[PDB]
Amino acid sequence: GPKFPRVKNWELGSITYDTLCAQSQQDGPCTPRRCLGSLVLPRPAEQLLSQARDFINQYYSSIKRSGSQAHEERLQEVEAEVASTGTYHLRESELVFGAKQAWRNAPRCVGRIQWGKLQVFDARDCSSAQEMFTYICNHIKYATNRGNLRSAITVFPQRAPGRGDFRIWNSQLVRYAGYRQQDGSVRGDPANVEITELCIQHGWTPGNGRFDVLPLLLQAPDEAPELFVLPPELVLEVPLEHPTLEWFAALGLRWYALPAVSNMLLEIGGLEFSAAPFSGWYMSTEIGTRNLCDPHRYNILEDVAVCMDLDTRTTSSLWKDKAAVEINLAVLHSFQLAKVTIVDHHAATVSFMKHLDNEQKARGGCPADWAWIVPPISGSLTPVFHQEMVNYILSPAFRAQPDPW
Amino acid sequence: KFPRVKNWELGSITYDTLCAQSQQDGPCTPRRCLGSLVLPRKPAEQLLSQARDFINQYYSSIKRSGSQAHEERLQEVEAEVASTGTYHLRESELVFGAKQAWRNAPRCVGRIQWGKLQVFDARDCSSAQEMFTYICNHIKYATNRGNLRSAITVFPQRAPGRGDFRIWNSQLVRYAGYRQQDGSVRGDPANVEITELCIQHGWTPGNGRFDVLPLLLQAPDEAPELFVLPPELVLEVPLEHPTLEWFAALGLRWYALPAVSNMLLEIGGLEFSAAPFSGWYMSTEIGTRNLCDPHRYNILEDVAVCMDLDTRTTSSLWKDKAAVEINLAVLHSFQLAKVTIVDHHAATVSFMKHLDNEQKARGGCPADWAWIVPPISGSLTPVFHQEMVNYILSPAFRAQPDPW
Ligand code: HEM
Ligand code: HEM
Ligand SMILES: Cc1ccnc(CCCCCO[C@H]2CNC[C@H]2Cc2cc(C)cc(N)n2)c1
Ligand SMILES: Cc1ccnc(CCCCCO[C@H]2CNC[C@H]2Cc2cc(C)cc(N)n2)c1
Ligand SMILES: C[C@H](O)[C@H](O)[C@H]1CNc2nc(N)[nH]c(=O)c2N1
Ligand SMILES: C[C@H](O)[C@H](O)[C@H]1CNc2nc(N)[nH]c(=O)c2N1
Ligand SMILES: [Zn+2]
Repeated sequence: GPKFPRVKNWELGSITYDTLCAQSQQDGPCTPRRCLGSLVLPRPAEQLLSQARDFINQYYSSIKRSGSQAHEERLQEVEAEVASTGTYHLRESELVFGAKQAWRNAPRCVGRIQWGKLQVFDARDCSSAQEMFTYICNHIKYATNRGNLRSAITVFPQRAPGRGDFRIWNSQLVRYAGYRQQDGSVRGDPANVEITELCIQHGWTPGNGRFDVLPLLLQAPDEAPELFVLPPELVLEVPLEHPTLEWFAALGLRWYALPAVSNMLLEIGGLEFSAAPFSGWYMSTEIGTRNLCDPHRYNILEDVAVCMDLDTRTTSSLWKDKAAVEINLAVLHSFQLAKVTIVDHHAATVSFMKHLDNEQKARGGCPADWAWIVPPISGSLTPVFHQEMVNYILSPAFRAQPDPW
Repeated sequence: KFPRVKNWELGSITYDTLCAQSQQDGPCTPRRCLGSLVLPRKPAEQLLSQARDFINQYYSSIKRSGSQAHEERLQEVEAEVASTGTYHLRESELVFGAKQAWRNAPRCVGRIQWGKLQVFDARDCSSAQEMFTYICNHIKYATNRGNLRSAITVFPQRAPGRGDFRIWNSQLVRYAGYRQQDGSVRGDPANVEITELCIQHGWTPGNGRFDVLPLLLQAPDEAPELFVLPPELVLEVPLEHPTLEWFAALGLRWYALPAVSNMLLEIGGLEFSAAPFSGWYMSTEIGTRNLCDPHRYNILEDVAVCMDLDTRTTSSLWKDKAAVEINLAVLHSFQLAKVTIVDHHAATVSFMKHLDNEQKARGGCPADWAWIVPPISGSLTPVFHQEMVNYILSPAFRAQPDPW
């Protein structure tokens, strides 16, 4: 056959070959000796120009003018700018294209069928921590849209030679506090202990609830971060109830509507946007399985199993499985009742299969990380489990970056 | 570079140094990871060095590393390869090698049991009839009236001249799958091809959902022969549900003994083309994959209807809820029948202990995350949150071509 990886779907028997991976210019962590695919984080003028030329080429292909005069002129303009200043700057429409392409390129995202529909807010004029806050509030308002969620990204100024970065210190725009107790346990979300403590070091008066919304720590170049409280009316939340287990509401659980990642670096043509928060909507398992049932998160499985009167003293009762299903159902039901956009893991994986087919035809492949794409409950009940995937790094890309402190 | 390996639930970290012992490349490269692929597309001196490496493993295992016996065994192996192009294992080495092949299998969640393996040496087998006798004794031994005991039977090694000893069936117990002119399948769609090969070689088919297939057994360079397993040797479990009474009416069942019969066992460069092995099931293999895969028995919808679930929308989680009850029924039914089984929580907890044992013993453990994490409730098991490094060590179990 072809000398490109063969990719099989074992449910349907169908075969594709991934040719897109040939475009990867960046190595992942695997070698012929050992696969490191399951690791969460596996650990310059000529170089900038070559990433920039590549990206400008991607742009001109996307608008079907490769080899055109406007294409050759832009290339020259980019080399001249880099030549005389050591950097360059994107056109508005280049940034929109690059932001969408980073999403389309993200191997860990099951929601990529939506990739073409992203509102890009250009905030490259931002010059202060206070203005970042305004931009972020506008982002949250637009994206939340009273529950009819819309995908969006706001892009703050790029990294610059010798000047400090724009950074949002919080990992997400909405995060529940995690308060360390004298006995060593945690009230609230244990994922957020560090950010919670940093907010308190920077003058935040802490609450003491399990769902206290954190303030934002926003950092403009070469300044200490400044603390900003989100007006509560901007943060849509959904109290959790279950459709037939009437006691579930009494548990006082809730989650926020807007999933907005704020700690990732957006890379386009070698340019680095260190503050570029992006948002979409939730797949129900993120809330109902990971955030609520991880042992190191809210860890509510046993509490729910006891309310359901399950035998929690033995693994073979499948008490964990039964409780998790009911908690996932509660999440779906509560978001539906509240008219807030959410997608269940069956619908989301079906839509990703459609995405894979669309991308096979458009680009000859789709970079995908199987362990991240397969949902954390009911894996083999979803079509993606039976689908082989090829994982590789394309650019434009969203990348993890070190914490600013 | 030795990988750092993190558990994200506990925050603990190890470094895998065992991977440096790998002499066999997987499908990944720095440009793209192919870890999710089920089978990626992939002389005396080379046999001699695999042979020496293996003999060293063995003498080290019995602590007699560097002894008279060690050096004379290396000379024997060398003398034999130099003269004949091949060599032969002593039974004690075979037993060590088979256990090590299991220990090394990255897709196996059950490896806490790796030291406890009954090895039947069947290298004095010269006919399909003889293979059948050995397979029947394996089944009787391993089944043990429901108190399942792990075992492997090792038939004669591949030899340069001639055809292989092979068991054509992928497991020793398989249900027939009867294709219909109208395309559909009665029975197990995984076994349509093997069912058809059996008929073509003379089997009189049944017409039920759970007809146990005969074995097609092949001695070198001969047509395969058909053998019907005595019904008494094949322990089966009727499936019922502890509370839902209609569930038994579905007429469902599964066999006790998972015995894989199509993999090649490689020890010291020698290759055992027929070396069936068995343990016991993890319940999700039956309750989730075999019964709920859409390309297997595909019973989710039927169960969901029996439960009166709302089937018209994904967001009712009807699939999830039905899958759970089906898994519960498998566990309940094996327990009631006193047939060994392990649930996915207990199995993954045992595998975590195994990882720790292996860290102390060998400085790592090769494991394939996609296979170790169960197909329901992944993140509810400890293995979901555990980083894993995958690589090929020898001795090994490998896939091999179908013999037809
Ligand atoms: C429109 C609805 C969307 C859905 C349902 C969705 C779904 C998901 C899910 C379920 C994950 C896994 C997260 C986890 O396990 O913690 C994820 C990861 C991700 N998605 Fe999305 N996605 C959406 C939109 C977006 C958008 C708009 C972007 C960027 C513009 C994006 C970029 C990402 C990235 C970069 C990751 C990886 C995050 C990381 O590694 O930390 N996705 N997506
Ligand atoms: C003692 C109880 C055992 C349990 C509970 C167990 C569990 C499992 C499970 C759940 C799988 C994945 C199977 C699938 O998804 O279809 C598996 C695969 C495997 N196990 Fe075991 N195991 C056991 C014993 C053994 C033994 C005795 C051997 C060999 C001597 C072995 C070697 C393997 C191999 C080679 C695979 C991979 C099969 C393939 O790639 O086709 N295991 N094990
Ligand atoms: C836009 C959208 C749509 C739906 N869901 C989301 C939320 C994604 C949350 C991502 C959280 O990922 C974090 C927490 N768990 C694994 C870890 C992965 C990771 C690790 C690190 C060091 C950095 C990073 N950016 N991402 C976002
Ligand atoms: C000892 C033991 C304990 C518990 N379970 C088992 C049964 C294992 C059945 C494995 C069958 O695997 C088959 C069917 N699904 C993926 C596929 C992997 C595979 C594919 C191919 C071509 C060959 C092969 N050997 N293995 C055996
Ligand atoms: C160790 C393992 O890589 C890790 O727990 C991964 C597995 N798959 C995941 N998949 C998603 N979508 N999100 C995650 O946080 C994780 N965690
Ligand atoms: C494509 C994917 O690798 C394939 O469906 C794998 C996933 N994980 C698995 N895990 C186990 N234990 N058994 C399997 O057959 C599979 N199938
Ligand atoms: Zn890999």
